[PDB]
Amino acid sequence: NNLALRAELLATQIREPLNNSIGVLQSLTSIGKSAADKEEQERMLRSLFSVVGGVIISGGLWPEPNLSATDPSLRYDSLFFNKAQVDQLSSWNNPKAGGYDRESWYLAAEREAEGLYFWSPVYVDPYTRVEMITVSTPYYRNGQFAGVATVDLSLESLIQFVAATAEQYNLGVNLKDAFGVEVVSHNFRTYDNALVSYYSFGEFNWQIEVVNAN
Ligand SMILES: [Cl-]
Repeated sequence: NNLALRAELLATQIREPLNNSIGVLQSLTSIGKSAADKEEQERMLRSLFSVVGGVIISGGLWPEPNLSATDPSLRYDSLFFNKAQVDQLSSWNNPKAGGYDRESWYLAAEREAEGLYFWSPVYVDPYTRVEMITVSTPYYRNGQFAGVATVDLSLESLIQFVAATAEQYNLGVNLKDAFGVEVVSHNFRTYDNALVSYYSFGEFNWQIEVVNAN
């Protein structure tokens, strides 16, 4: 059977997009903390999202807005990139549209300790229309909170990866997020007193239930 062993093998693969997202956020916060000007940062972020792979589909930097600015075009200054060929989108920066500093993935990281990461709920990005989960983290400059960095995980890509990996290991799996939402369910069911192997990535992190596939 080796159910526990195969469930660990699967968990290790499910961890790869997690570690991937953290690593890309570390690069983003390096760019945000740096002295590079806006144009240099745009170039480095375009390059970064060009080289990242896996389930990562979009993300960028969200500087603390200057909402007091008289000129509406100066208040928001996000640097957001979408892997369609990488496109920069400016859509979050028109003040008429509300800005970005009240989004849940921004507020979760706002003024939190550097080095902490935060999960968004599943959502469809209003401008790219990609269904996704976002990991965010704050970055600081001169000891003062400066902005939020984000990486977006494509839900479609994550599902494909988890399900394909589970199938290869002859497993069924349910993966739930920190909000109780079923991110992936592949060939998972219980009957005839089948054992379920449970693995938690953390108290408010992903949870998996694993069964043997027949
Ligand atoms: Cl699913």
